[PDB]
Amino acid sequence: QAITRSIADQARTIRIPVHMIETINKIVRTSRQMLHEIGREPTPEELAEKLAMPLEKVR
DNA sequence: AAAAAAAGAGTTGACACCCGGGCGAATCCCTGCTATAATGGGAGCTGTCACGGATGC
Repeated sequence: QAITRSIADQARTIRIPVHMIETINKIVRTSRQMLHEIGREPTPEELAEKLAMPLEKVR
């Protein structure tokens, strides 16, 4: 926890909250999984319904 | 020879409105807490000299 909580604050070079970075990681993971087990590339339209988030937020 | 008014000023009410300041509500950032066992690290030159200087017995 100490190594992961501090790596996302100083190494990023810009102020990025923890929830933002965790959402980015989850989105990247789900996008990679969908691109690997669904088709050629996951579109941002279906990423909102897959994660149950608004389109303006995922965009 | 005389003698009053469209403008020119001056206001007086009458809206049209346009950001400001609150009331909300909806939502960001921080911080800590997770209980099987985790126990010393990965590049990098190394195919230029030559000078001019800094350590050692």
